[PDB]
Amino acid sequence: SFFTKLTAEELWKGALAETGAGARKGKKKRKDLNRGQIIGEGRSGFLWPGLNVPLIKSGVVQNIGQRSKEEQQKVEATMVEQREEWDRKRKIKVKRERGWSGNTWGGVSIGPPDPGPNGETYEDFDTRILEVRNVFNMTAKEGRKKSVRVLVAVGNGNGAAGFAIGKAADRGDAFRKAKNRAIHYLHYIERYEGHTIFHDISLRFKRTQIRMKKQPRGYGLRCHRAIITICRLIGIKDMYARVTGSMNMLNLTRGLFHGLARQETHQHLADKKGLHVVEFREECGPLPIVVASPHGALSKEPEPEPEVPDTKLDWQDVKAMQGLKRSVWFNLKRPAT
Amino acid sequence: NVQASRQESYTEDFIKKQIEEFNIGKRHLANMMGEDPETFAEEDIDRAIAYLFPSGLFEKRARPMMKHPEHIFPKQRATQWGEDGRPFHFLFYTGKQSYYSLMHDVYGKVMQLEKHRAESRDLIGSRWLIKEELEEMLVEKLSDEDYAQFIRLLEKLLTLPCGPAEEEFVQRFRRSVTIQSKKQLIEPVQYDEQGMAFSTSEGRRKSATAQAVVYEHGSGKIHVNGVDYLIYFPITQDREQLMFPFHFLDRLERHDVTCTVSGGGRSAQAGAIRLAMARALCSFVTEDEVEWMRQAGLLTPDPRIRERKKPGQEGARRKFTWKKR
Amino acid sequence: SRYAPEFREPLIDKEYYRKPVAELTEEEKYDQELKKTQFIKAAAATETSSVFADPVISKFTNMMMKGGNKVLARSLMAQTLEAVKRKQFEKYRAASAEEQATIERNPYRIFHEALKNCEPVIGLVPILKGGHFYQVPVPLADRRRRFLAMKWMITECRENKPRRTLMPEKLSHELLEAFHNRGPVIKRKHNMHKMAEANRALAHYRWW
Amino acid sequence: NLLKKFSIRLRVLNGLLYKSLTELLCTPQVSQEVYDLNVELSKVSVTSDFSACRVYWKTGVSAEQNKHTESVLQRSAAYMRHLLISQQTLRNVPPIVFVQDKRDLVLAEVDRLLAEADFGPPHRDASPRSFLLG
Amino acid sequence: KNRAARVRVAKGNKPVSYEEAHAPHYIAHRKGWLSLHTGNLDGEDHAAERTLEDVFLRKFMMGTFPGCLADQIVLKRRANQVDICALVLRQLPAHKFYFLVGYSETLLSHFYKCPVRLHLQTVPSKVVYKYI
RNA sequence: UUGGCGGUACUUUAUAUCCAUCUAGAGGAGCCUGUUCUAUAAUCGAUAAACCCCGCUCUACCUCACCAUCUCUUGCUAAUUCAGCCUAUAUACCGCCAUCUUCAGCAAACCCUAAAAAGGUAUUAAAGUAAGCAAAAGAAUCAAACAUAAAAACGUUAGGUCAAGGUGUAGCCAAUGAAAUGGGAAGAAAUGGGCUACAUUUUCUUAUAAAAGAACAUUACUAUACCCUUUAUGAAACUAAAGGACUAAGGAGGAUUUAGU
Ligand SMILES: [K+]
Ligand SMILES: [Mg+2]
Ligand SMILES: [Mg+2]
Ligand SMILES: [Mg+2]
Ligand SMILES: [Mg+2]
Ligand SMILES: [Mg+2]
Ligand SMILES: [Mg+2]
Ligand SMILES: [Mg+2]
Ligand SMILES: [Mg+2]
Ligand SMILES: [Mg+2]
Ligand SMILES: [Mg+2]
Repeated sequence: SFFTKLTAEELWKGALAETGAGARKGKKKRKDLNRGQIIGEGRSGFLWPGLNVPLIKSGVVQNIGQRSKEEQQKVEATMVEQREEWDRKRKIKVKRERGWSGNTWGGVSIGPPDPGPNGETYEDFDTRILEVRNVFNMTAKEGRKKSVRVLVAVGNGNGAAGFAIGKAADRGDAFRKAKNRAIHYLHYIERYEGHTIFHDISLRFKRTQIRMKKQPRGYGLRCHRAIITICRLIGIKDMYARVTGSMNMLNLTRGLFHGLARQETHQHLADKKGLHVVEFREECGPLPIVVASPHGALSKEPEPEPEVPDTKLDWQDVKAMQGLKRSVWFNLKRPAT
Repeated sequence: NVQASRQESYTEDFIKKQIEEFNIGKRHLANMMGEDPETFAEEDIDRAIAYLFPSGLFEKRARPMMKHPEHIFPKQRATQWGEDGRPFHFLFYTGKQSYYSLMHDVYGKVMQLEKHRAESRDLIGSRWLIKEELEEMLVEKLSDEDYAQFIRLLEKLLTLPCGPAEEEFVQRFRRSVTIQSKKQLIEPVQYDEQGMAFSTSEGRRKSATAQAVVYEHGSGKIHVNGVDYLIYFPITQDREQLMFPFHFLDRLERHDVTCTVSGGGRSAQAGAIRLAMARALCSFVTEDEVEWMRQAGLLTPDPRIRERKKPGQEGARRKFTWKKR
Repeated sequence: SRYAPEFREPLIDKEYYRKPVAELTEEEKYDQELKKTQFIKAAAATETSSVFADPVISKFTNMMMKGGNKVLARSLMAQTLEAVKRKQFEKYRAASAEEQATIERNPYRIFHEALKNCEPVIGLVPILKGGHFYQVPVPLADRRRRFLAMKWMITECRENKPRRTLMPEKLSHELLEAFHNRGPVIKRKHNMHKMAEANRALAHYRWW
Repeated sequence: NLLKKFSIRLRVLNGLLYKSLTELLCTPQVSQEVYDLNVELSKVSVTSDFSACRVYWKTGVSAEQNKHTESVLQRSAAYMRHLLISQQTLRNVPPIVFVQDKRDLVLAEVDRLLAEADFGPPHRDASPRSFLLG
Repeated sequence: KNRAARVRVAKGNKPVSYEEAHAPHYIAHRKGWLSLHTGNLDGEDHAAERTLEDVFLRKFMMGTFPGCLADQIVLKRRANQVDICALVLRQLPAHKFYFLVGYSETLLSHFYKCPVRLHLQTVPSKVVYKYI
């Protein structure tokens, strides 16, 4: 009967069975059947002037007509091809880049942060993921509620970078919250000549030790995969780092920014001590290179040079220079970073 | 960042355009109804809209309206700073510039009265404005703690010596208390062709309705529906109910009543007459007596009426038996 | 209720309103002035200023009424008073001058003094402790004590009477027999008191 | 440091707790105020779980006297629990709660009325797989 | 819980229209009736026939204007005239509406033997009363 | 660090409710009706609270989905190797609901934290904020109130319903489909609900619930049963009503339970 026929929305609602007792506490896919239908087109192949064909053709007011059996079979086959092509389009997708692995979110770009209150675009900033946790708690809504905690980092590759944590029930929301929060906590990291840190940095943040080293050009980033991601956002091109103790991602991000943002530039050192800062490169011979001169008054008392320094040395650093064999894993051939 | 539409807020440019369309709307609505645009008013507009767009929706907020933008649009949506971004009021950054600007003025008045140095009941039968009324004057949302603090400050002002300026100020926040006098409204005293005085009043008990016609001078002859009262009311309790109004005022055998009761049963018809007689007898008694009648229940209509039966249960309150488990 | 809680019970005392203003206690005087700005409930159909209206007798009528048959219940009470007045007139006329003095012929005074004679001071409420039903002596309020006297009368007459006798003839014979402190209702009162004396020691087991 | 620092069996526990708390309230050991209240104890009822301990004290006629007695008794109930653990009456004692018992007033009432009575004559969603594809 | 004609709450992202937002108990209070005939008035006949004709007229207009209806249609019967008032989205070209109006009117006048007119108000997009 | 339940039995709390108080009932007899059981060749579903005069505001045929027997094979439609299908899964669902419930919560987007597994209050105020959903308000019961209706989010019970209808998956197409005829029975049985009576505040008669005249224990009260007639509906009386007699039991109903402010 014509009176027992229901609309498409109600037919798919029942068939999909998305809202149900099984679905909530524990595959059918929806389709649109009006996608390719052109108003005025039927199986019989009639041609309706003003609906599915031109109302006037070559100055002639058209009249009703019907397509031949051969012509209609072509049109039916053509639509079948277009439907089959549409299915192929659904399968096709533009592959985006993986991160540190193929099934992990760490290292994956998610674009720039959203515009600001007064149209402050951040197209020059890139966002990278560092950790994605799917944690479940115990709330009455589901008995065991769902939560997604996302740590992200942002940077323009020109010295400005920041990190934030975003939490939500949906992963997409946790990305937006973290991504837009980090733009409000931008550290500025001082780079020596735009490619490396000004000096060696050793620090302990909670139980995570980081040990960074200043390196010459062309050395590349030989660091923990998370440090490489952040260093690219900061703009550091050449550095070495070692991480020991706990590998907590948050302590490494907090510890990294803590150490990189508390480093002393050469210009600062000249002012603190009042002396010239001179540089000696082995590829330039004995030529002294003046990299920073005190802003105010140059002193005349030479800095005390002890016969034997009391510096606290790391066994790991010294061990190499003592002739001790390194591990089989050290200084392996790796892709360019 | 959600699909829910962004907060819809109105600028001064927007409301200004909404007031030009309303002004042009009136000139058209006036031309439709054949009235003069100059004199056309808010009252005529509302009447015209009701004729041209008849709606029988019970809730009147859902009916068609052509009102002035000030009424419909929330008033607390006006620009609070200029082009250069400098707010207009020095207390803008408090978030309650109007509440605190008022608390600033009242605290300054209090200080001058206390520094500079009779009965305080200049106004009687008045109340402090309720929070809803205050929020309207300030045009900003207030909390319950904010209202309590404002009243305590206004009270302190009254305690102190108050010049005529202060009395006018506190008057702004004093609203006349409703004077609903529960005093019976005496009926007129008409005159018959014979010239005798008589008053009439209606009464309703359950589904019964009565229309009594008490006469100032009589021997106690009560006629119900053109019949005597001993005949019409063979039950003793029904006659006693007719005796209650007169017996109370010691006026038995002094009035002649003619009643017409239609509807209800025997008891409901006697009660309907009792109220109708008590209300008509008011015109022939002193005001002190009328209050004595009101305080004995003789002048209050009885609101008790049969309640509807409910679906799924035997009666109005009776429930179907809870089947033995 | 269809009356909001602000409504006041009506006062239908004729003399109270007509008393001189000075004769009224200031507490009563205050209530009158307060009531002028308040709402009063309409008087009930059975509430009148009649001088013959007795609240106790009106209450006894309602406790005999069945299914809203007030005419029949009032008729039974009216016939009862008449049956008691006619029974005392017979005895009064058939008695010597000395006996005539004591005989009481007012039915309203025989009814009130009869009921009062059937009111129990103490009561027994049935409780369960330790898997058995232990009742305990209780002190009865003025309302519970009055209700029990009326209920016991309306129950002796309704049940323990011959099939052909009528309630105006059984109730009259019980009000008069109770009025002399010899009826069965009085015995019911004695039993209730007697049971309490037996259980006086075990009053401890009350929690209310 | 300091700021951070600061059937048959129930019959035996109910009776003994009553036997001991009566002694604590017969002297100023708890407090002089508690001594002056001259409080009497109807009974002690310990719950089955032992979460709390009910102490029924014979209420009086005056509401003001009872309201004051309640406040003073409750404030000292925590200290009273300490005294029973310290004297080694019971190793573990539940939080003592003080409950009223107005039966004593009723008990006197019955005798008065009874005497006057007339007896009468005798995974895929979580993973980036969907995202990476596009 | 009552499930009848209620668009249930989502998480603030479902755009319901004025008609959809209001549950049945607001009928005659906040929202009116989509069909207005004299067949349900007291002592009037042919309620069954008017109700059946409406059901068909609603299914016919949906199919004839598929995906072009912004809201439910409003049916107005005066004398023997039937009037169909529909809010239609501006998806189709203008001339296509002139065809569907001429077709749907003529077809429905020869099916129910009454004068039928179609009144179309075009909206730029569905009007959202609230987001639920 | 949280969530839970354990014996949360403790203090306040319920409000026609847990006990108490009050009124009329149920529990006994007779019937009416649903269910279970027995049972029949002979539906199905509901079946603790939240089933049991339930889907049915309604089964003599029809209704009908059941059973026996006989018959039809492109078998409702414009077309279709198609029509049709009350065939299985309500544990695939839509739809419409029960329930806690007139319970009070559900809370998106922002902001803050010496890192956050989470938390975010102080009013003589100390980091929270500006918006929704429910409640409230509003409207209905045709003045006014009150009351009653209606309203009551998210979850709980894979709660109920493939047999209102639609529908996913699987199954039948000379049969699990279509049609015709005749049947779909009963109780030394249990139980739920309703109805009537058991009487004197009653029975009958006239009025009318006023009053009066009679009856008033062996059939006086008391049969909506069985049986006997007439009548209404219908093609069909197997139905209903009205009389007629026949009249049996019942004498106010154990523990226990229902409703009412
Ligand atoms: K369902
Ligand atoms: Mg892989
Ligand atoms: Mg009833
Ligand atoms: Mg089932
Ligand atoms: Mg049949
Ligand atoms: Mg058949
Ligand atoms: Mg079949
Ligand atoms: Mg209202
Ligand atoms: Mg509401
Ligand atoms: Mg078959
Ligand atoms: Mg016939």
